[PDB]
Amino acid sequence: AMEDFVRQCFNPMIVELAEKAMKEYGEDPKIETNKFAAICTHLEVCFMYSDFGHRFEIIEGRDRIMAWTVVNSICNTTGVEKPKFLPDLYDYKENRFIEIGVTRREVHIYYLEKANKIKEKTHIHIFSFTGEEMATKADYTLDEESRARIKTRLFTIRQEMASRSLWDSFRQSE
Ligand SMILES: O=C(O)/C(O)=C/C(=O)[C@]1(Cc2ccc(Cl)cc2)CCCN(S(=O)(=O)Cc2ccccc2)C1
Ligand SMILES: [Mn+2]
Ligand SMILES: [Mn+2]
Repeated sequence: AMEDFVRQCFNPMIVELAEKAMKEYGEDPKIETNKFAAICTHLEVCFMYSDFGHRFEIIEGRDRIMAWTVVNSICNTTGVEKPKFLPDLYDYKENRFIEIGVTRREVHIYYLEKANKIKEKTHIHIFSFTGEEMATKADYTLDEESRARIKTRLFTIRQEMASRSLWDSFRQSE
């Protein structure tokens, strides 16, 4: 059962935030179990990305109002243009917002989908469960070790799902 997998694979904080995000956005984690797993995974990557730095402000994982309050605050103190859509992080070193993508498909495919969706100051960084990444301008932002740890965690999630015969379902759900 994917729902039970998610509850054993991710730390309690992450699972809580994923459940809250789903309800805030209408969804039931008991039904949309692949989505529930994807949201946890994406949350964890965002937190790991941010912990590898206080270089980053984490925007993902906050309730909508707080997320926009933070984004507004950053825009007001940097003059960086306000994004049309909530991004995932702000990079205080490069002074740009970052959109983090996690895909079960090819990274170039998901990159295009994201870049098309969001539109040009927001830096995009895409990770696969295959150790692939693609980023705006091939600027991967983090050092090699930080990206390697993210890649390892994603691949580990995939294999833990594969252990329980849940990977194939999860992969086709995107
Ligand atoms: O696709 C991403 O890489 C990504 O960063 C997605 C997001 O930020 C989502 C996350 C989300 C998805 C589904 C659900 Cl049910 C809830 C939240 C989905 C896109 C829209 N937004 S959102 O624009 O940030 C609005 C939001 C904020 C907080 C909680 C719920 C909703 C939240
Ligand atoms: Mn997001
Ligand atoms: Mn994202």
